[PDB]
Amino acid sequence: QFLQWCTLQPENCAVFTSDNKEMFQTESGLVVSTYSMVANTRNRSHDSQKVMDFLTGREWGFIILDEVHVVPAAMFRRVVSTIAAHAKLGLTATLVREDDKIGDLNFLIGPKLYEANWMELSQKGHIANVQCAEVWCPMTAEFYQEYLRETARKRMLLYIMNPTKFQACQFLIQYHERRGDKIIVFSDNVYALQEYALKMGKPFIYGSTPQQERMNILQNFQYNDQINTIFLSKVGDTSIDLPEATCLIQISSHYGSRRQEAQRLGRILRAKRRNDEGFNAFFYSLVSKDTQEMYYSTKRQAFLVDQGYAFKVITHLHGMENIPNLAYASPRERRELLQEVLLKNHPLIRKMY
Amino acid sequence: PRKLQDLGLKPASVDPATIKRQKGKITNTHMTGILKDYSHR
Amino acid sequence: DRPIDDIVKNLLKFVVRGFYGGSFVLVLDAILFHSVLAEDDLKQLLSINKTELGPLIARLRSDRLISIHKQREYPPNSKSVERVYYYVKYPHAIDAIKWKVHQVVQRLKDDLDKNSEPNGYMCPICLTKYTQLEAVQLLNFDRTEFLCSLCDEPLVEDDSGKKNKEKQDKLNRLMDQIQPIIDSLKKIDDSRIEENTFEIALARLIPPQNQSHAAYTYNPKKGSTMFRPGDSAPATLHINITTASDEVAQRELQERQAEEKRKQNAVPEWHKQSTIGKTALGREERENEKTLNDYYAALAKKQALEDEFEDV
Ligand SMILES: [Mg+2]
Ligand SMILES: [Zn+2]
Repeated sequence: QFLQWCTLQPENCAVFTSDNKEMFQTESGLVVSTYSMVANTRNRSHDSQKVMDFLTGREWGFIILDEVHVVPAAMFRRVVSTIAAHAKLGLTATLVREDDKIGDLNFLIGPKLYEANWMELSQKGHIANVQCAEVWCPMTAEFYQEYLRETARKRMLLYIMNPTKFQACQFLIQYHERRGDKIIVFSDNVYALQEYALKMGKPFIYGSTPQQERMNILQNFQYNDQINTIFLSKVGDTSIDLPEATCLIQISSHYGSRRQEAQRLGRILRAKRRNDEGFNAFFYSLVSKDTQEMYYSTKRQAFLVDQGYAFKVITHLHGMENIPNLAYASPRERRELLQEVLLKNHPLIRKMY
Repeated sequence: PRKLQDLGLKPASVDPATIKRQKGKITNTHMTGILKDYSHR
Repeated sequence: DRPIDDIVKNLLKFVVRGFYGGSFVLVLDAILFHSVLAEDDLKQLLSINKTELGPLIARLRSDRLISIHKQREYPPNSKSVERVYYYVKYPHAIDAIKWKVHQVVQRLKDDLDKNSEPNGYMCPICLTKYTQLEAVQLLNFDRTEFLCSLCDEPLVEDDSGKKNKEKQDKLNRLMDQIQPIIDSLKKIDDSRIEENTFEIALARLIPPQNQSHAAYTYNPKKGSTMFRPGDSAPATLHINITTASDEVAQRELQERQAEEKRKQNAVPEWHKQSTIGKTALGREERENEKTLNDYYAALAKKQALEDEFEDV
């Protein structure tokens, strides 16, 4: 982005990530790094130690803290002190955190200069319009019974994998794919993410993924017409730009965090065709009824409501029964899945061997 | 050609000596033969 | 053939006809009429033997008016043989012609200068030439005759005194006879000639015979880093006429495309209406025309082999 929008010559740019660690030797240059590679204290490798000294030795003139809602954490804030700079800027769409550390930003980087409305930019064509929805997938009788007895930590996996959610996700994916839409399916739970992906034969990304493979998946999802949908995870929650993505679904969630909902919605707020007549992006939220998920769902969209977004309750998807094949339509498969998820908890002697 | 170029005659040839004769562990693999390499745009 | 190619060809023809014998004209004209021409084909075209084609090819090769190319050939039903091809490398021939023209004129000019100098001397017995300066240190004690050193005999004045005019006459003749070469070289310098190669020459080939044994093809070996000395040189348009019936058909297609585009953007059903009460989701004129035509007709009367291939 830096190269494309301004005349920054490539020679003066050095990217300090886990892959490459070379630093610009020209008098004045640019360093784009990450907190994990700059906030570490105990164990730095030899290759990454020279670079850190290079960063610390020079007196920088400007620091850009992208996603500044994470700088007041226990250790990330240390970088703001170690790195010498005369100007500090913070860029974040959401300025909220569960703890009380948000106010700490005042003495770390300074006050809040400017804020912008969401609906104002939406009606001016700068960001896309989204019809937020919340689908109520009533838990099937068989699964629900176990939800009563099981403890809190396993109950989560139980109400994330109810078959009705599989059917709703499968119906929506097929319906929107026919509409020529690029869909993203978020899930903070990795086991469900893999199960959904392998069941629907679609690529997925999660934390264990090497940087290149997820990059290859991202590029394919952007330009390959056959791969219309992917399956992201908590890694893609923020700061990943997909101008082609238009629809968005989520099957799991990180409890009551209001920010993750907004950051996830951001993936589709920049859809390319956000100015053609009548276009409306989509953000679905599949939640199991009569479960603790509704408690978190009504709580994790309290920030979008303040901005102006309104969630619409969808009890039933019209035309969902006539779809040819639905996952776990027979009780046999439902029973099999229930147990499957329930069970989740002398150099010469060298020749001898 | 060099000898012709010393007498002031344009040589229609050149000395042939000047003819310069010119990662690891993957995550998802159920997409075995689907991912086309769109590396550049 | 480019216009300059004709100029080069004419220059070669003039040089061969004027500065080489008769059979030389035949050999070079054969491979100027044709492009690269195999030795066997060259023999068959002129009906001369190997012992007679040898001297001709050798001399035309020493002067670089003809280039040679040897390559291994593998006939499908015979022992592999090495074939020899002959062609013309125009940059090479022109340089040889230019150098030789310059040298011949220079030699005659120098001979004119030398012949205009004092005569000299020679000894009749030992046939040793003495210059004017060298003879002046051998004259006898009487200062009457120049004596030789080896023979101790009087010296005799040398010749070349009268040739002062003949050598100038020779130069006057040569520049008149060699005029076309100078005129052709001037035009060649203005243009830029491309260096020729066996493969390049094959593009202008006129086959000599119906069933020549030599395969006039250049299939270079694969990944061969070997370099030999002096073997390198520097859509469809479719139109469619649209009739009136086709125009309305095209309009219908355009309307259908617009309808499909509108659908792609329209909102789904569940987002349209509030779905609370609905159940939860889960598993005859023709005769008239004729009588008119007859009526008007009455009026007007009243008034008056298996291989790999692709598709291109
Ligand atoms: Mg950003
Ligand atoms: Zn003598």
